[PDB]
Amino acid sequence: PLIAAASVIAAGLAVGLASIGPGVGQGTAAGQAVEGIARQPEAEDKIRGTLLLSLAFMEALTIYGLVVALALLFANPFV
Amino acid sequence: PLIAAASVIAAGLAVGLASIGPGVGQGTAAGQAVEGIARQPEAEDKIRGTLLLSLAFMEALTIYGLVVALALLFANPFV
Amino acid sequence: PLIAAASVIAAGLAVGLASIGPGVGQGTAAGQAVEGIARQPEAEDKIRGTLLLSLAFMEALTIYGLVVALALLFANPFV
Amino acid sequence: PLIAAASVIAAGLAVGLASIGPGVGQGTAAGQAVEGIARQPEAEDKIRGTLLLSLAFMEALTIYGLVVALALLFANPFV
Amino acid sequence: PLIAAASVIAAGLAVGLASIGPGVGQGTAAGQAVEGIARQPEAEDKIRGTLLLSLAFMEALTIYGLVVALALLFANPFV
Amino acid sequence: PLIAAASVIAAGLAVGLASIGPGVGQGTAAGQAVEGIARQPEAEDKIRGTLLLSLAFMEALTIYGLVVALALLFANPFV
Amino acid sequence: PLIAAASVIAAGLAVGLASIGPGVGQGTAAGQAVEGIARQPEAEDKIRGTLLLSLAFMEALTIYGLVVALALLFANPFV
Amino acid sequence: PLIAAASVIAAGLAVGLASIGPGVGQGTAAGQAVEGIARQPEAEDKIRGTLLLSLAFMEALTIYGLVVALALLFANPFV
Amino acid sequence: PLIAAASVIAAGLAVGLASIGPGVGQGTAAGQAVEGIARQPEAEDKIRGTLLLSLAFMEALTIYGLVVALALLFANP
Amino acid sequence: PLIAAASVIAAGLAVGLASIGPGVGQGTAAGQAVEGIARQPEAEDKIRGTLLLSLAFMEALTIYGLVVALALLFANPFV
Amino acid sequence: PLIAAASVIAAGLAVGLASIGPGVGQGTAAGQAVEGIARQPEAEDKIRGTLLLSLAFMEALTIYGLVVALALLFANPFV
Amino acid sequence: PLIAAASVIAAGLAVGLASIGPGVGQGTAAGQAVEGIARQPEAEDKIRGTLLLSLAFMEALTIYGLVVALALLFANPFV
Amino acid sequence: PLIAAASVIAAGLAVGLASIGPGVGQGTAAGQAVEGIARQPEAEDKIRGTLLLSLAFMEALTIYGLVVALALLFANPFV
Amino acid sequence: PLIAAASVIAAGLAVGLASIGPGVGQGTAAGQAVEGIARQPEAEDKIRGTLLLSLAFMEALTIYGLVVALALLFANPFV
Ligand code: NA
Ligand code: NA
Ligand code: NA
Ligand code: NA
Ligand code: NA
Ligand code: NA
Ligand code: NA
Ligand code: NA
Ligand code: NA
Ligand code: NA
Ligand code: NA
Ligand code: NA
Ligand code: NA
Ligand code: NA
Ligand SMILES: [Y+3]
Ligand SMILES: [Y+3]
Ligand SMILES: [Y+3]
Ligand SMILES: [Y+3]
Ligand SMILES: [Y+3]
Ligand SMILES: [Y+3]
Ligand SMILES: [Y+3]
Ligand SMILES: [Y+3]
Ligand SMILES: [Y+3]
Ligand SMILES: [Y+3]
Repeated sequence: PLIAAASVIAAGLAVGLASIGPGVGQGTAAGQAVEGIARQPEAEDKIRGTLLLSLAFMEALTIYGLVVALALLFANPFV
Repeated sequence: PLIAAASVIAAGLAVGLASIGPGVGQGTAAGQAVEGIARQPEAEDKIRGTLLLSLAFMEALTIYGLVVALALLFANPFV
Repeated sequence: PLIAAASVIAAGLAVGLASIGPGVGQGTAAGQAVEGIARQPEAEDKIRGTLLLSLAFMEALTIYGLVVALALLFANPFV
Repeated sequence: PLIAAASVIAAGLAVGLASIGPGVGQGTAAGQAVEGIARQPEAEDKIRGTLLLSLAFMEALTIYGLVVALALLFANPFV
Repeated sequence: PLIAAASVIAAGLAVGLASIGPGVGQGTAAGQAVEGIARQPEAEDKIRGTLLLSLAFMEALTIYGLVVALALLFANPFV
Repeated sequence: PLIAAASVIAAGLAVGLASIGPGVGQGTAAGQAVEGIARQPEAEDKIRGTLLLSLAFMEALTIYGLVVALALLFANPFV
Repeated sequence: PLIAAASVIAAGLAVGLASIGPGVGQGTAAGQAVEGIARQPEAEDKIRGTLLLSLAFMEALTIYGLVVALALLFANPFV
Repeated sequence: PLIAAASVIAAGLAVGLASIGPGVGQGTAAGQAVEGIARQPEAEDKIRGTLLLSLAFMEALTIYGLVVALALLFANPFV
Repeated sequence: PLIAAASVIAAGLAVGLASIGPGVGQGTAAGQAVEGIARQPEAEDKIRGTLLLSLAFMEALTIYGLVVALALLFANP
Repeated sequence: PLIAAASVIAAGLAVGLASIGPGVGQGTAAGQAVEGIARQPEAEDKIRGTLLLSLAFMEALTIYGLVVALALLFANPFV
Repeated sequence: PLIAAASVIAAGLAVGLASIGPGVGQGTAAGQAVEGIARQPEAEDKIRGTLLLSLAFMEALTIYGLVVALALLFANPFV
Repeated sequence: PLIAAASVIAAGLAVGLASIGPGVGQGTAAGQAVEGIARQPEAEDKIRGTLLLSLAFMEALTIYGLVVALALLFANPFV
Repeated sequence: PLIAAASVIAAGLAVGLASIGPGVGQGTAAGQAVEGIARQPEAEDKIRGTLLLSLAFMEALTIYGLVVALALLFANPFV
Repeated sequence: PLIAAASVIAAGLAVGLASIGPGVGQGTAAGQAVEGIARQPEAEDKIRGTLLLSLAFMEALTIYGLVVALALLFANPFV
């Protein structure tokens, strides 16, 4: 009844809000990672390795909001 | 009844909010990726490769909000 | 009844919010792509190619909010 | 009844919100496109071509909010 | 009844919100267009031409919110 | 009854919101137009001409919110 | 009854919101107009003339919110 | 009854909001007016004259919100 | 009844919001007024005079929100 | 009854909001006042005198919100 | 009854909001106070004295929100 | 009943809000960590070690919002 | 009854909001404190002493929101 | 009943909001701590020690929101 309607919105906002910060975060990090590559091309293969560890780290932040959204939609215990 | 109306809005806000951050994020990253190419054209083929890995990474952030929006509209378990 | 009124607003906000971030994102990227062209005109044909891949990438972000908005208005399963 | 009142507001906010980001986006891009022309007048005919592809790209973002607003007002399936 | 009161507010917010972004956008673009003219007066007649194409482009963004506002007030199909 | 109270607030917010962006926009543009005049006084009569075309352009943005506000207060079709 | 209470708040927010943007706008413009005078005192009588045309332009933005506020309080047609 | 309670809040927000923008605006302008005086003390008597015309201009913005607030509290026509 | 409860909140938000902008405004102006004094100490007595006219000007902005707040609390109505 | 509950919240928000702006304001002013002292230690006793007049000026802004909060809590005329 | 529930939230927001601005304010001031010490270590004992007077000044801003919060919780006259 | 619907939303917002700040935080830190590596490649193995301790530190911030979200969904004491 | 539910949320927002500003504040201060140490390592033991006095000062700001939150949860007089 | 539903949301927002500021704060501090290490690798072991004291200090800010969230969920006195 109500719970079915409630968990369904919490599934929308969980993934809706989660992408706000990291969406911005990965942006500055990647862009600033590129500018450095442009400045020092010889450091490229060395540079991405950090940007990669970095991008994955922030990508996990929106994953938690994605997982809880699905645990709300599919694996919901309360309905 | 109510759930049908609730999941339908959560489908709107999920994809509505998801695009906010990465929309900004990809912007700074790409633009800053271009400026570097302008500075060092010889590094172009080397530069995009990072911008590409970067753009895809952030593009996945709005995908989660797109997928949940569809799982709300079409594949909805609660209706 | 209610669902018809609910899905109709979720169609408005889906496309309303989707344009916020990428609208800003494409702005900085394009403008910064132009400044570099002004600095290095000889790199133009090389520059746009990245800005193009970039602009399309962000243009897809508002497409998801456009598609869900239409799937809400026209192809709505819940009404 | 309600749907007629609901779709009518969703038509207002769809075009209301859509203009926020790109309104800002085109601003920075164009202004930054001009500054470069001032710096390098000889690159003008070369510069606008990118700014044009850019401005149209962002102009499409508010079009989606305009189209859905009209599809809400005029060709509204739900009323 | 309700629809008459609903479409009347959607007419207020449509033109209310539409001016936010482009109001800021045209500002930076024009101001930055002027600074460049001050720097290079000889480029003036060449500069405005881009600022003009630019200003009109963003002016169209608030037009969509103006048109829908009027289509809500005067040409309203739902009342 | 209600419509009279509804159109009356939409008249308040239409002109209330419209001034936000352009109020900021004209500010940066004018101020940046002055700084350039200070830098190059000889370009003054050449400079204002662009600032004038610019200021009017943004002044029209708040006019649309002013006109709709009046069309709501005085020329209201719905009351 | 209600309309009297509604138009009375719309009179408060009309003048409340109108001052936000231009309040900021005139600030940057004037301050930046002064800095230029400090840099080039000899350009003073030439500088203010633009700042004056500019300040008045933005002062008109809050006038529209002031006029509608009064047309709501005193000259109200709906009460 | 209601109107007495409504006009009383509109009196609070009218003067509450009015001070937001100009409060910020006068700040940047004055501070930037001072820095210029520090840079060029000999221009002081010449500088304040612009800052004075400027400060008064923005001070009028909060006056409109003050006047309407009082016209709501004391000279209220609707009560 | 209601009006007594309504005017009482409008008294809270009037002084609550009024301090937002000028609180920021005086901050930049004063701080920027100080930096200039540090740069040119000899201009001090000349500098404050403008900062003073400036600070008072912005201080009046929160006064209007203070006065209306009191006219709501005491002199109500 | 209601008034007792209403004046009690207005006492919370009066002091809650009052500290926002000046809290930021004193911050920039003080910090910028110290950087100058670091740059010119010999000007210290001369510098603080302005920072002191400045800090007190902004401290009075939160005092008005503190006084009204207390006049709401203790000296309340309406209960 | 209601007042007990009302004063209890006003106690939460009073101390909740009070820390926003000064929390930011002390941050810039202190950080900028240390950068100057790094630049001129010999001025340290002279520098902190201003930062101390400054930090206390802003610390008093959150005290007013703390005191009113307690006067709401413990010394509450209205319950 | 209600608690089941309440804890379900608190599970959505807990993980929704938690990612906002650190999402931005890790972004600036990582990106700034990369730029330094580009500047000094020889410091890379030395640099990441700090960025790693840093990234984990901020990653724990969204973990608390993830854990409470799950403790709300799965091991919920109140239902 | 209600008070128990009211004081329980005020306990959540008190500690929820309190961390916003100082969380940002300590960030800039510490980071700026580190950059100075990097610039002048010899000043380290001298530098932290100010950063320590500074960090504690801001840490007290979130303590007030923590204490009131607990005084709401545990030592609550109103239930 | 209601308290069980109320304390459950206050548990969500307490950790939801707590991470906003420090999430940003640790970001700037850490990133700025690494840039300095890149500039002066020899200062590394000296640098982290401050960044560590700093990171922990801000990490405690989200701990208070985590603890109260748990004291709301598990150790709740009011249920
Ligand atoms: Na850089
Ligand atoms: Na760059
Ligand atoms: Na640049
Ligand atoms: Na530039
Ligand atoms: Na420039
Ligand atoms: Na400039
Ligand atoms: Na300047
Ligand atoms: Na300056
Ligand atoms: Na400066
Ligand atoms: Na400075
Ligand atoms: Na500096
Ligand atoms: Na840098
Ligand atoms: Na610096
Ligand atoms: Na730096
Ligand atoms: Y190289
Ligand atoms: Y070249
Ligand atoms: Y040239
Ligand atoms: Y000169
Ligand atoms: Y001179
Ligand atoms: Y000197
Ligand atoms: Y000296
Ligand atoms: Y009692
Ligand atoms: Y090196
Ligand atoms: Y009891």
